[PDB]
Amino acid sequence: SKGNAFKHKRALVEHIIQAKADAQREKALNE
Amino acid sequence: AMKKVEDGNILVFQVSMKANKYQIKKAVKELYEVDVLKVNTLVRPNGTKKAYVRLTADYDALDIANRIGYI
Amino acid sequence: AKRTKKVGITGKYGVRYGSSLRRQVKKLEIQQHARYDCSFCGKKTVKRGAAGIWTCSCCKKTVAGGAYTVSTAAAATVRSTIRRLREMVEA
Amino acid sequence: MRIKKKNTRGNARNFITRSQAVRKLQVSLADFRRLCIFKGIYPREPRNKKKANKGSTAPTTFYYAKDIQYLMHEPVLAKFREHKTFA
Amino acid sequence: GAAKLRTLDYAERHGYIRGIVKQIVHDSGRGAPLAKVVFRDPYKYRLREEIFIANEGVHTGQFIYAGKKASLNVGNVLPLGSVPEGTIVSNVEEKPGDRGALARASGNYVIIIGHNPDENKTRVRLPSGAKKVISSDARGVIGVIAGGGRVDKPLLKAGRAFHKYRLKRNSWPKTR
Amino acid sequence: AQRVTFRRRNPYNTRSNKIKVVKTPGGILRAQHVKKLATRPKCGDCGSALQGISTLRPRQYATVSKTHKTVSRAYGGSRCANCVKERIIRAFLIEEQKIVKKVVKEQTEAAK
Amino acid sequence: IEAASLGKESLFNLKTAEKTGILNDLAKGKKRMIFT
Amino acid sequence: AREITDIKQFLELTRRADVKTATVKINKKLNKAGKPFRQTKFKVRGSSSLYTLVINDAGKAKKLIQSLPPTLKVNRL
RNA sequence: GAUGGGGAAGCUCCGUUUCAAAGGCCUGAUUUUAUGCAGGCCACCAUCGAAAGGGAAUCCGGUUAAGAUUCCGGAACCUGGAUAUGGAUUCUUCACGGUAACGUAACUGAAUGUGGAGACGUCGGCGCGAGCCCUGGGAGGAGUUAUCUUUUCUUCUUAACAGCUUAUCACCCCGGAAUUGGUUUAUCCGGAGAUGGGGUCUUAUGGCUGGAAGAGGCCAGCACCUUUGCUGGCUCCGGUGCGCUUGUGACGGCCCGUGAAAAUCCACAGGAAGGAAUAGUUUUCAUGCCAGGUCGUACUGAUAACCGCAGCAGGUCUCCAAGGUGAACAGCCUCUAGUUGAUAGAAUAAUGUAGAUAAGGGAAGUCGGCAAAAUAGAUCCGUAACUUCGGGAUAAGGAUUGGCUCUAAGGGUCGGGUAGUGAGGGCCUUGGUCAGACGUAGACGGCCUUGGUGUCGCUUGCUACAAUUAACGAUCAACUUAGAACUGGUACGGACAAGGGGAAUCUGACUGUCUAAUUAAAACAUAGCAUUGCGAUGGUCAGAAAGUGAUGUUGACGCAAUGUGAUUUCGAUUAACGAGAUUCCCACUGUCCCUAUCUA
RNA sequence: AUGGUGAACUAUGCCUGAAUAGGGUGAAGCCAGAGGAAACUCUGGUGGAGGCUCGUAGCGGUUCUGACGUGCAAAUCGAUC
Ligand SMILES: [Zn+2]
Ligand SMILES: [Zn+2]
Repeated sequence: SKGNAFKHKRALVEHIIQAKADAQREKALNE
Repeated sequence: AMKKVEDGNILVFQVSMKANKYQIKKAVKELYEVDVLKVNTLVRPNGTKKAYVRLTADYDALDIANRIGYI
Repeated sequence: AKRTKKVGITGKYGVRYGSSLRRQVKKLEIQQHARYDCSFCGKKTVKRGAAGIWTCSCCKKTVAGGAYTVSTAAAATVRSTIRRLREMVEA
Repeated sequence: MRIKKKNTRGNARNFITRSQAVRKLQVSLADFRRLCIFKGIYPREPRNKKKANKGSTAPTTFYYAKDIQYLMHEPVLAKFREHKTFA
Repeated sequence: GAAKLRTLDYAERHGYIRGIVKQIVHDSGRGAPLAKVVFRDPYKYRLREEIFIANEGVHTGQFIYAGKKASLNVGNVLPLGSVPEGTIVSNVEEKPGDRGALARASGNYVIIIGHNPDENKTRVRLPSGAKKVISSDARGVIGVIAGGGRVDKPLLKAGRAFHKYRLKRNSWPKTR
Repeated sequence: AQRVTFRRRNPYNTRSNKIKVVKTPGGILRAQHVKKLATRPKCGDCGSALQGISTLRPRQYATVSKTHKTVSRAYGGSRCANCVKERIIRAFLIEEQKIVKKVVKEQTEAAK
Repeated sequence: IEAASLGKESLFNLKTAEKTGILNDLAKGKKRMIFT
Repeated sequence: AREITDIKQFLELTRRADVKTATVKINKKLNKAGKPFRQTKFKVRGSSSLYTLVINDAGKAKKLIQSLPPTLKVNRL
C-alpha cells in the first residue's frame, strides 16, 4: 500500500481475499 | 464636576502641581474633616493638576460641598 | 528508478554554475547530507549539525570530524600512527 | 511602584545584630557593652528570627535599630573618644 | 571566547589535570569547531571552563588529560618533550606561555621531527613546510584540527560568498 | 465579520504582543492579549524535560508551593532520575576502584 | 573503543582486583576504608 | 469565586469572622428533560473569595436558610 | 562614557579595568596588665543607551456632549510587610505512600558550589485548538406574496479568574523478539530491550462547574403634560470541511551562514544551626490584616490634523479583514461601516485628449512594423535543432469547453452470536415490610427479586464453526473525477481576467549592482582560475614619529595583494538567460491606398 | 585662510524588531514492481530541493510625439517595463 499497489479500499479487500485463497491452496498442496 | 459631587460622592479639586496623592488625601482630610476612600489625579492641558477625591460612605460629598459653599 | 540520469543530487542547481563545478560540488554534497554510523552506539544515526560537528540521534553524542564527512583519511592515519607509536613507547 | 526587595523591611529593619551595631557606632565591643549598660539598652528577640537574620538560625544578639540610633547621640561616647586621644 | 590552551601551572608542568568535554560548538567566522572543556580549579573549589580548538575525534563527555605525564591519546595536550618521535600535534605553542599559536585552522597540524640534547628543544614541520625549533616545554594537543576538507567544496554563489564574508573582517565585495 | 484592535499601545506583531479573539458576555468579539508560553525545565545532565515539574514562566515559580517544583528523590528538581541512577552507580564504582587500587598500591610497594 | 578505555582506568577494574591477590576475601567484602 | 460542596464546610465558612453578607439566588431549571425544578445558590462573601453552594432540593435549601446565622446579612435575589 | 593614570600651551584628548590603599561581612570577657579593638572571611569595578527586544499582576457589564482594560458595580490577581488561627508535624523530632516512573495541602535551613528558566534562524508538509465562514431543527421579530417559495433577512451570547478533569512527546514495570516485526503524508525504530499489556508525567488545549444570568440580547403587555418608571416571556439543541485567519505540537529540509545579553525567578548539592512532652516547630498548606507614589492617557494619524512656503492628484511604519465568481489578498458585484467631496448652469462647430469600428488590399507607409491588431484560462494529444543531459518547453502544432438528464468511481462510525449454566447495575408495570420537614395533599429518598422494559436481558468465567463470507449489514457526510444521451446557439475561459510565435547573426556566462530629476551598459561585482609574499623578533595597513593603533576572539584548509573572470571542447567554441544589438518569416492589421463614423 | 554646523534626505557597517497571494516545474532520500551473471537499466508512485520559473502586494525604473510647462505635481499621475 505504501508502494501504491492498491487503487482503493475495494481493490485492497479483493486482493486480500485472493491472497488468502492462494495461501490456503498452497498450504493444502504442501499438506 | 458637580454631577460627580451629587452622584458619585466625589469632590473635584484643583491642587498644586507638586502635590502627590498622599498629600492630597491628607490635606483634604485635615481641611474638611472627612474620610477619603481614593484619590485619582490628572494634569490638565492648561498646566494645572486636578484631583478626583472619592469619600467613604460615612460622608456626603453634597453636604460637604454645601458647607464649603459652592452649589 | 532514476529520475535523473547523471546529475544526481546536483539537480537543484538546474543548468547553472557549469558542468564541472556542479560535478565537483556533487561528491561533497552527497557526503555532507548522508547519514553515518555511530562509533559509540553502533547505529546509523549520525548527521552533521555544522561543518565539523556530527551528532548521533540516539545516544546523543556529539563528535568532531571532517567538514563534509564524519572522518577524514588524514585523521584516520593520524589516529592509527598515534596508536602504533604509543604502543612502541610502551614496548 | 516597582517590586521591593525581600529582606529590607519588617523584622530585618527593626532589629540589628551586635556586630552590625558595633560597626555602625564605630567603637570597640568593650565600649559598646559599657554604653549599653549605661543607657539601659537590652537585647531583644524577634518573633521571626530567620526573617530578622536572612534565614540564619545561628544564635545572635539583637537590638532595636532605633535604640542603637539613639545611642549614637550620647555625649559619653565623645568622652570615650577624648579619653582615647588623651591616652 | 578566544580559543586558548589552559594556563600553565604546577599540575600541567609535572602531573596531569583531567577535564571533561561538555559541548562541541560552532564559532562564527572560524572553520574549526570549538570544544568546551571543564576542569576542577586546583586551589578554589569551583569548576573552570576552557575553550579549546576541537581536534578530529574529540567528542562530548570525553576525558581530556593535560600535563607532562598524560596519555598520548588524541585530545590530550602534552609538552612537546613528553611525546615521542614522529607524533602529530595541533594548536602548538610557539613558546611556553602563549597558549597556542601554530596549526589552528581546520585540517592542519604540526609534525615532530626530533629532539635536542644540549637543552630542551624540538624541531617541527609546519603546515606550510617550514622547519622551526621551539622550546620543548611548549604544549600541543594530540591529533589534527577537526573540520578538514572544508576548502574542497566550491561556493558556486555570490550569496554564499556574501554569507561567509559578512562574518569575517575581509571586505566583500572587493574593490580596486 | 466583526474586526478587532490591539488593546495595548504596541501596534506591532511582536513576539510579546500576540492576541486571541474571544466572544464576551456582551456578545461581541474582542482581542485578548496572551502571554508567552512557558518552557518545561530541563535536566542538568542530559537536557531532557524532567517530569513532575510544573511549566511556568520563571517569575511564576515564586508563587506555587514546593511540591509543584520538585520530585521526592535526590536531585529531585534538577536531574531526571536516569542521570541520578547513573550518578549513584558511578560514585559507588569510583569508591570501589579506590579501595581495590589502594590495596594494590600498598601490596605493590610492599613487594617493590 | 578508546573512549571506553579512557573510562576504565578511573572506574572499577576487575583486572586490578584480580591482580590484588585476595579474591574470595574481596567477594566476601573484607577490605573497607572511608575517605573524604 | 469558588464552589464549596460540604455543608459542614459551608456552615463553618458562614460562621467565619470576616464573613458579613450572603446571597440566596433562585434558578428555574430542568432535570434530565424533566419538570421545571428549583435551584438555590448560597453565595457567602469572603474577603478574598465568593463561595457558592448549589442545592437542588427546595426543602433542604429552606432548612439550611433556617440554619443560617442571625448576624449574617442575607440578600434574596 | 567618567573615575585611576598618562598626554596636551590649552579648549580638552586616550582608554573602559588598568601600574589605584577603589568595601563589605562574621565572631569576641581572644583572661589579665585592668578607660586606647582584637581574631577572621570574600573578591570587582561607574553610569547611560529599547514606549517594536527581556519583563510581577484585570476582567466583564454599564456609564459621557466630549473619559475608560483608568470612572461606576461586581468579580479577581500581583508585590512587599506584620502576624494569628486552623491544618500539618514531633516522645523514631524536621511527613508518609508507590517495585518504579512518581504522588500529595503542608513536611525547618546560613556560608559555599552547581543546574534550569529568561533565551532566540529560516522554509515545507502533517496533526490539533481558537475566531470566522457555511449549514439543520426549534423559539421569537421583520420583508415579500400579481403568481410561487414548510420562504428571505435577523436574535439565540458567556470575560479575567478558580476547582475537577483533559495529551502528542517522554519515562517506568512485566517479557524476550527472524517467518523480523511495529510504523509516518514524508522511513525511521527495536537485545543500549521491539511488538504487547499495565502504568507515571508536562496541561499547549479542550470539556463540566463556580464567576453567571442577577449581565447582555430578542420579543410581548403597561401607564401618561411630565426632568419617567413597571410587568411578563424566550434566551435551546446540533452538523460539516484539502475552507480562511491565527496559535500551537511532533517532525523534515538549508547553511564554509548554525541564527543576543542582562535584570530576574526557581531548584539541586551541602549542613552553620535551631526546634517538642501536662510541650514545641512549620508563614514554599489554607484563611485573616495593611499598602501600592511619580509621569503619559483628549483628538487626528492624512486628497482637511505630518512633510513638501497651501487646505499639493506627491510621500510616510504597523494591526483587524464578510458573501459570490474564480487557482487566487486579481478584476467585477454585494453585506457591516463610511461617503456622496471635487465651483455651478446652458449648448454640443472644427480642433485636442482618451476609447472604439471599418469595404477591398495587406507594410505598398516610415530612417526604422513605431503604435494598434492578432495571442491568451483550463483538459486531452503532440513537440524540433541544440544541450553543460539539468534544459530547450507553455517549443511548434491540433482537438475541446454552454445548458440539461443520467451512468460509474472515489469514504467515516458502529456492528459477533445463542446452544448453554448463575449472579451483578438503574425510574423496577402491578404487589410486599421498615420509613420523610414544610404549605383535602405528601414526591424524592437510607433495603430486596428467580420478574419484567422453557422465564427476553445491559455485565464477567467458560465448552461449543469465535471471522479464513464482516466477501456483509445498520447509520452518517463532503465535493471531486471520468463517461454517455439530449438540447440552443450569428457566440459556450461569452463580461472580467488573459503569452504572439518562429528562422539566422553580434554581445555578456548566469542571479545581482550603482547615475534621487534628460546617459541601467559591452561598466561594477560575482563563484571558479593562476601567481606572489608572510611562521609572531612576522604580513598587511592607518600614522610625519612614538610605552605606534588595528587586523587580532587572528595562525598557512589562514591573512593579503595581483591578473583573468562560468563550464567544456578544439586564440577560437559553447547550452541556459537577457527592459542588450542586427537581418528576415508566419500571423496580424487604418502604418498606408484614403479616409469615414461613434462615445466621454 | 581661520573658526564653527550638519547622516531628519541620501550612502554604508552594526543592534533590535517587522513584511513578502495563487500557480508551473519536480532534485536528493524512500516504497512497490520488471529486464540484466553483475554494474546497471526500465516502469509506477512518494517526497518537495532550487541565489528555478509565471504572476499579485512590495521594491525599482527601459520608457512614452499620454495629462503637463505660472501643471494638481520645484519632478507628479497614467501607461509600460
Ligand atoms: Zn550513537
Ligand atoms: Zn537527565
